[PDB]
Amino acid sequence: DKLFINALKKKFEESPEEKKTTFYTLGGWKQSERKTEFVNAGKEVAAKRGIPQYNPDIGTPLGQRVLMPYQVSTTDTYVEGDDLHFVNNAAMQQMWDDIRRTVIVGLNHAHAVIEKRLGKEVTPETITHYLETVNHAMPGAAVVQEHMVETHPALVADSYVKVFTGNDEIADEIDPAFVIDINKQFPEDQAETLKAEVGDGIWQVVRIPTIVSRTCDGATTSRWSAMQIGMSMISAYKQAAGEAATGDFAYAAKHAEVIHMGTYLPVRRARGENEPGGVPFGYLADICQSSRVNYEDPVRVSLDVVATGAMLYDQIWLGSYMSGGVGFTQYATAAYTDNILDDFTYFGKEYVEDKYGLCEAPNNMDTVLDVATEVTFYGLEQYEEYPALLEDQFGGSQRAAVVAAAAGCSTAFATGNAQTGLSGWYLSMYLHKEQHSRLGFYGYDLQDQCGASNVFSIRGDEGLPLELRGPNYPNYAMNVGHQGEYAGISQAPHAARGDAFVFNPLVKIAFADDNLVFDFTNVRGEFAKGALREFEPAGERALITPA
Amino acid sequence: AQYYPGTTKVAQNRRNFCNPEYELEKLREISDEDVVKILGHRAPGEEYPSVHPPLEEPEDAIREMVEPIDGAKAGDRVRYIQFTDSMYFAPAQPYVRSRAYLCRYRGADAGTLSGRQIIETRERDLEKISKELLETEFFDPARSGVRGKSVHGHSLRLDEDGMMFDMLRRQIYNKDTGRVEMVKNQIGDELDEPVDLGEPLDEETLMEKTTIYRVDGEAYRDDVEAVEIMQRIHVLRSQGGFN
Amino acid sequence: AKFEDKVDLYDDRGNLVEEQVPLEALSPLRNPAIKSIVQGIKRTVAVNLEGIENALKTAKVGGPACKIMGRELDLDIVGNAESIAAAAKEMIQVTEDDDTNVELLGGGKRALVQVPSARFDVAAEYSAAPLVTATAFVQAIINEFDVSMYDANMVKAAVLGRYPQSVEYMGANIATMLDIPQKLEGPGYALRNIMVNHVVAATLKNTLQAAALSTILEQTAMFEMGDAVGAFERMHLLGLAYQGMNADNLVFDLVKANGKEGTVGSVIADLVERALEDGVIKVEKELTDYKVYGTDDLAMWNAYAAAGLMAATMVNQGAARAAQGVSSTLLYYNDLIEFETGLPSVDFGKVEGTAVGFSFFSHSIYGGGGPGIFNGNHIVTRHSKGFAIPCVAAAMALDAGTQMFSPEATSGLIKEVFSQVDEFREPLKYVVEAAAEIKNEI
Amino acid sequence: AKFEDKVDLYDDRGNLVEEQVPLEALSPLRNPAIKSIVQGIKRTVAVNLEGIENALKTAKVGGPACKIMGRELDLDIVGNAESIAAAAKEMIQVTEDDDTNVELLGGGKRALVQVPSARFDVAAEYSAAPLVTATAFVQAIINEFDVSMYDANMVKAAVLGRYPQSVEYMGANIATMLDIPQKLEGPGYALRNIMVNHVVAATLKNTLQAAALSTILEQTAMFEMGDAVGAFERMHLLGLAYQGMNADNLVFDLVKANGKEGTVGSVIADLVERALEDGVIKVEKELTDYKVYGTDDLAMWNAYAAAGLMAATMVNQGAARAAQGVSSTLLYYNDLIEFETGLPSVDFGKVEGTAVGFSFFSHSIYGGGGPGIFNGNHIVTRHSKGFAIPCVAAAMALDAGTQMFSPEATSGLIKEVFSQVDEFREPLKYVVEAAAEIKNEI
Ligand code: F43
Ligand SMILES: C[C@@H](OP(=O)(O)O)[C@H](NC(=O)CCCCCCS)C(=O)O
Ligand SMILES: C[C@@H](OP(=O)(O)O)[C@H](NC(=O)CCCCCCS)C(=O)O
Ligand SMILES: O=S(=O)(O)CCS
Ligand SMILES: [Mg+2]
Ligand SMILES: [Xe]
Ligand SMILES: [Xe]
Ligand SMILES: [Xe]
Ligand SMILES: [Xe]
Ligand SMILES: [Xe]
Repeated sequence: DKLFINALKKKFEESPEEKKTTFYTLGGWKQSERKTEFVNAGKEVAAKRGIPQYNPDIGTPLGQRVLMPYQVSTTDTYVEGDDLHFVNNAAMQQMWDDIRRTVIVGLNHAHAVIEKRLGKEVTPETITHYLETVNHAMPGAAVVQEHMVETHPALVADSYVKVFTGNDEIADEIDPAFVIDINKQFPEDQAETLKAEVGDGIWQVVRIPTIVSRTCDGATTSRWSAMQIGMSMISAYKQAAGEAATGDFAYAAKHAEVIHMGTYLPVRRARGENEPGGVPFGYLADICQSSRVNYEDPVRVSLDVVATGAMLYDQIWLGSYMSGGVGFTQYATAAYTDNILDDFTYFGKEYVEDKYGLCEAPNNMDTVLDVATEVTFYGLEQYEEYPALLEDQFGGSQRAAVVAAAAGCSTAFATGNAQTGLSGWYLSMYLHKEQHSRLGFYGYDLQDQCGASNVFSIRGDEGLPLELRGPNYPNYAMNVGHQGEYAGISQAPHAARGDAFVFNPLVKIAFADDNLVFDFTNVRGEFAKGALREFEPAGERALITPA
Repeated sequence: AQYYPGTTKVAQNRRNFCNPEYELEKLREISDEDVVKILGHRAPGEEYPSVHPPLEEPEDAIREMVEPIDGAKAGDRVRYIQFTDSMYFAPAQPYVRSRAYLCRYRGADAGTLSGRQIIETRERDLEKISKELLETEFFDPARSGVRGKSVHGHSLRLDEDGMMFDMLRRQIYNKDTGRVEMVKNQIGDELDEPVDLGEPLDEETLMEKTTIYRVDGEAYRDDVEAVEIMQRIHVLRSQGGFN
Repeated sequence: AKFEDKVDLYDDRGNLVEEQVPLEALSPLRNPAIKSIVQGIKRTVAVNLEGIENALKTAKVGGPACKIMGRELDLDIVGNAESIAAAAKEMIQVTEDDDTNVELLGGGKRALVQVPSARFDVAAEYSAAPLVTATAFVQAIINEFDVSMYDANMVKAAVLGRYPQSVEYMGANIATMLDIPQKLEGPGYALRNIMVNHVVAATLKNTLQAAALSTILEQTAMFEMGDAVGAFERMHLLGLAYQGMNADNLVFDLVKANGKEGTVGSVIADLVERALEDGVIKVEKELTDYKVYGTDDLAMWNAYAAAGLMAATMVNQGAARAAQGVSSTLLYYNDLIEFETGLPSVDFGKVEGTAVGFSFFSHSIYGGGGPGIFNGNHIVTRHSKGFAIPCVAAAMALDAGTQMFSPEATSGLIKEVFSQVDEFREPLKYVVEAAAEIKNEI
Repeated sequence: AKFEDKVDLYDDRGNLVEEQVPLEALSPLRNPAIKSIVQGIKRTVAVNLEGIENALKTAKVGGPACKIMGRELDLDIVGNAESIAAAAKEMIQVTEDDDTNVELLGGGKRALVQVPSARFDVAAEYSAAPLVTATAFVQAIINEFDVSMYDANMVKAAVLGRYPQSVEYMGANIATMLDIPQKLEGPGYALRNIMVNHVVAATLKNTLQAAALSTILEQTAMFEMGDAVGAFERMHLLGLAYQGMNADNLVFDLVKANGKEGTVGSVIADLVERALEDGVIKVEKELTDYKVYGTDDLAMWNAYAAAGLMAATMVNQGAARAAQGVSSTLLYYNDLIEFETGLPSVDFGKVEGTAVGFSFFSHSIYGGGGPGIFNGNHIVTRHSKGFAIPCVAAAMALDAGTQMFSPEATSGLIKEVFSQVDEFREPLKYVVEAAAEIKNEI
């Protein structure tokens, strides 16, 4: 059976193949539990504040068709689409906060300054003392000055500092409460690759409080991190609390050995560091931790990244940061609901596996023309044979993204190269446009028409490997239904290759951490949990507010 | 001109819509007043509101060589007509329209979306075009709809009568007459008197005239020559962008 | 000369001016008129003396709806504009006989300022023009009326606005064609961050002069960005010639042959005929009742297709006298020509892609605006490397008054002052002459 | 000449070279050597061919700790550096025998590239140098090894990094002295966003040559920023001459008279004596056992005070052979001299203010760093208009190895490549000679 058949049967009373149904007799918004909750809440809101708010009689009357429930892919959780709106989903808000409040800061230059400029010794015992110091200071507590006022430890309970290193012997000498154990979090072959990449380097993973991250912005993270690293360096290694050498630690922590989650953006979309637009597709694939728990199923790994990116890039980034309002919930849910993209991508995997074998296909246009065409035709035919499927993903943009994501990921499964996978993405768009004489919304295929010629370009603002591209790549900077899927195509060849990471091994290790609030090993499972209002986020002010 | 490759009925139907020498088959008669009523921009007999004074009221070789359309001479507003095409064998389809509009009509501003397709031009010239769009095989009163907003329906299942879903129900199928009546204008304002849109085409004629590829009609994967040209354009675009 | 191509140059009336001109004679790196055009844009500043006087008189400085009650200064700046402009020129100029130019317009309400080229020979970028002009007029106003130390800061706010608290010259009463370097979408984009309305305003709504000047600016930026380097240099030169310079009268003849009754589709058919006639394309393969065309010179096919694209804009938007349809023309001219021939469209799809988002961001809610507010440095219209914006300049020139944000609303100070420079108002004239003068030095 | 001042020019050894030179012969707007220095900085790019080869061989591209497994390309770039550099120069140059320069360094591991001036005559700013250089070497490497269409994008990533996803050339293997125009604190600041370590690196740690070059860059930017226009032009020229050019051997003589045993306070006392000796200052009023000094030429007093500031830095930080104390010298030389004389300190307090934050942001936790990482475009050190950064260049030149972030750590590619150009390495030589050659044209 197709993976989406069960979800389609849950949505409609008719058989999935039936072309006819009945409309207009469903009661409008009264058919929906969620819309009913919203109407009652809108009445209470307007009554309490004295200004009209939510009103189902404004504009056109929702609910002339079936207001569908959605199955979160890989789960058995069925929710109305409103429960997958990022405003209504605390798991989605916490996923972004966990990314926004994270920064990676090396200790290698700092330890060099301690031993050379200060002439003091660095040992695993001093590192442990520093880490115990920094985990007191990082949430906002004092270590040096008299009469300091501090943050409430319970309001900032999610902030901490951990370290990792490729040297197993050094890692075992640091207090294990502060260590991200690569050998426990990653499988053997992945752990050896990551430990070989890190080597003797020691790297901090800093997470600042969520309540600060929500109060301020992403650019606060690396600054907040550096201040408390600097204070703990002063305390733990007995510096003068403000001498010349203290400036080296500040420059080291703020610039020299710091890895931001997102780079800053240009003026038209002015934003500082650690905003979604600055997160390249390769980082996003590595932030997602599906690679270390589902490493035998490259489809599952690739689609968990799609879910991560589709929610972040389309719902939060493009749907709020860059636009706002009702937003782009269903533009993104098309990529992680009803097992639709899963069915399409498992087909392409099996097609590639039987014909070529994973990563065994030639890395040329012939493999692109073959795999992308076959998967696209399979995906588009499913909408033609299952009218309930076409009514489900009713927007052409939705369908174009799902079909091309399967075609792109499948082509990358074949070549082991993300760039030919990207070429398959755009070919899917061109074939899709001609098959149904439609594609996406008014401006969906700006990048799609620029796409083919810019896949292998080498010019200034055109040429980049897919892993290095992101929401700031000029063609990609505006439009829904692409960025989250591009992250999946970046993951696709490395998942098929068994690679431990897509673009940055430090980023991959930095989120293999059980003290995170959001579970990046089970992104879609977390989305379902937040939709059911069962997710416990950080950063709440309940402790400092009346009952 | 070749317009479009392929050997299917769909490919030929796309060439027919684009070719200005192909006379579109007229399927229904609609009065001039009904076209103005369906557009909903002005009442019948109301003067054309002007966005700028007439042209008669600088030196440029282009201006002197390009004859302006009648609405631009008078200074008419730029208004629109917008259609939604069901993916279940509607005769016209979104990209087919925009391609055909810019082959057949002068001074046309066409836009393509999955759930709607729009053309904007001078008001009095729009009325001339809308007559051909509504009376000919561009339009079917069951699988197509004139919708200025709330266009949801192009990808939905049909109702019991074979009508496309319409959130505002601008087009009503009459079981007693077997004909479709338009009770509202394209923006959703109720009309004083409905406009007869004729009988819906039967499924046999729909499949003969449709321009969408489907597995239960003519699949795009079966029009191997059309797919070949699209793959060729993809390869040539890739090579050109590289060198 | 690196390339063997030669082109015939024409004027804005379809008359032949010079035959067999080497392709590189039109290059921004070689053409002296293009060099004068680029340098003129860098160093020209408009000063709104009436705005400075009104801002000081009302203490309305520093941005929209801003005012500091109690700071008002009543100075007759326009009445003394001759003395003020003369005093400023003394500070702007390097020597008494450099190319410094300060002219009053509108009876002293405006001032055209051209900062001498000597200041830019020792400058890294182009910001010296507004910064030297602003401080010279600030000092000249203060010296003219002996403004006290305690009030002079209001003159500074009236001239340059809220800078440096704001990054831009927010609320300034001076204008240039370039924006501050911080607002570049990327390095090398400065010649693209020129609003189409600025070009249409100072070209006085002449279609060919706006189209030529837009192509000159767009393709010159392609050299600064490095796109027109090496393997791609000939493609951008051919596009500059055939799309923007009316090379071989191809754009002009196509518009004439389809101006009375033609459509976008008919311009395509004639272009494919002309391209097949001139050996640019040839039938490579035949399918079932369908000829697949090929070419051995993609750069030349792109130039011919770009010429037909420009003509399709002039035919389609000229008939409507409304610029808005240019985004549709840029899209479906390229869409139709690909399935008509089997060859890639202009810029290998980049114009069609630019047109898709340009259509969207000019017919929706998410941003953008009218066709006149866009430019090569806009996120929506930066993707095509010089082949799409020139068609918008021709379209906005033909617009009979259907745009809320026309050049009169956003480029009023530009149309009055920058149109006075003959190089920019009629750039097709000087560029064709310069190519002929250097044709035997290439 | 606008000003009557004349100065006597000396070399880096205290020897008189040319007497009674008009002040404006040292002006960036007039001096041909300063023009050669500024234009050379705009068009000079260093290419790390060894870094590109290592990035391709390991697929480590796009930023720190970044790698794409499976993308590795084994190309012998350094072994074929002669052919690659020759092909790149062919694309970089405009015409034959123009001022294009491509030289190999380190046996082909490095490449010095100087983009021809003709490309900048038609460009708005300076980004053409890295953008044309990067794409020429990308194309040259691809042509050299026939890199396939499917692999060429890795060569692009190896050369220019994560651009345009990042705003900067994040992870690039090319280097310039200027940064991207988007990173300017304000318009006209590009010549200030040059790290002090960059200047010290290519001056090979010569104190006077580093001080001259820093003053040349800082004060030239003051012209582009509009600060050195009109009422303030003479002050910046005098500061350029006396503080950076060793005018009248004042900095040299002050350093000589206090080099063996002197302190900042002793340099102040000698400077105040010299100003009183030369008629620059005079006793204006007498308090109780305290003489209040005045002046009729604040610009000249500022220049004399600026000379002693540079000399006090050379005496104080030279004795310590550690640059860090320059922030203290810049502060208390100005603090002490105001209560020593009753006259305003250098830049009317702006040097003292800059020093306060510079001391703070180089001895605390909130940012900044070592003295070598600062520049005129840094938020901490942008406030003094050209009178403070040159003293930091002189101090870092005297640092005997006490800095973690020295020029060897942050400016290694600059020290190897940009020092090869004689104009940049020894700017005091050429600027003094050029001023003498034009002394009768001013
Ligand atoms: C007013 C526009 C023009 C514009 O700039 N944005 C609109 C409306 C905007 C609003 C609608 C909110 C509301 O209803 O009040 C929002 C939610 C953005 C916002 N401001 O919050 C949005 N669209 Ni739109 N918009 C969507 C879509 C679409 C599809 C729907 C086609 C169909 O057949 O139903 C078409 C484009 C196309 O034809 O491809 C579409 C058009 C349009 N989109 C037409 C309205 C069309 C109509 O009259 O019905 N969107 C989609 O394709 C699916 C996702 C969906 C978005 C909400 C979500 O993701 O949950 C929403 C995204
Ligand atoms: C284009 C640009 O808008 P402006 O044209 O500059 O108003 C930009 N917005 C966007 O890119 C909108 C992206 C999100 C909404 C569209 C999703 S398809 C911005 O707000 O800076
Ligand atoms: C100096 C500069 O830092 P950098 O030297 O660039 O690392 C700057 N920070 C600050 O000004 C810190 C301000 C808050 C801490 C000091 C308060 S007295 C900034 O991050 O842009
Ligand atoms: O109709 S538009 O495609 O502009 C809006 C899509 S959400
Ligand atoms: Mg949990
Ligand atoms: Xe994996
Ligand atoms: Xe212009
Ligand atoms: Xe455009
Ligand atoms: Xe230098
Ligand atoms: Xe400084």
